[PDB]
Amino acid sequence: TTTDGTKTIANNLTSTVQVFADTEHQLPYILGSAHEGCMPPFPADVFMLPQYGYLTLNGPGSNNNNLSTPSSAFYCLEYFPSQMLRTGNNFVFTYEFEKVPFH
Amino acid sequence: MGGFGLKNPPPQILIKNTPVPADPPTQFSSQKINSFITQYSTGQMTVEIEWELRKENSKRWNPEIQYTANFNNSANAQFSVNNNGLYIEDRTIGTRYLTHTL
Repeated sequence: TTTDGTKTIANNLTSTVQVFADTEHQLPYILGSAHEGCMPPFPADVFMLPQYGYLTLNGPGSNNNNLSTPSSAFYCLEYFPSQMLRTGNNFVFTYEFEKVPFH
Repeated sequence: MGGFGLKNPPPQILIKNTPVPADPPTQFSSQKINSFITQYSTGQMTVEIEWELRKENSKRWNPEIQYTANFNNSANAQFSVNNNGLYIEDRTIGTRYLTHTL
């Protein structure tokens, strides 16, 4: 809350966040592209989560190749069945890699 | 050219009219029989193939391109006979319309 030019941070006990994992890889997959925003090397650092975004087919307008194409996909992430979490409850899942050769 | 490469493809099927000779001479002759009875055959065939196919689960919000018939009123309906009775394919159709993430 900002009154005049000063900020006052309070704590809302009843607010939620909502989280899900995409197991079937139905969204555009932006990992493996070597972006920033990972866990820091050193355990005592505190970091800010990056924003999610993707980009899709573009097309040849007159002077513009930025024009969308009939096949450009629009994904709404609320059309996924996420999980809503207040302060008390927690989130977990497990995963198993398929066989790959040793490095 | 596109297709399914197979190590053991469907077997070729081969057919022939069994030769029927014409009237032989009365005196024996050891040469091959030159003349036969002219004949041909006809019938019906059938082919029944079981195809396996992959379901489509995609969460993209907006609609997709799909194959639709042309929107003009035409003298001849598409993929259909003409006045003279001749069947006509109006254009090729590929299988790639629905999208998928890369």
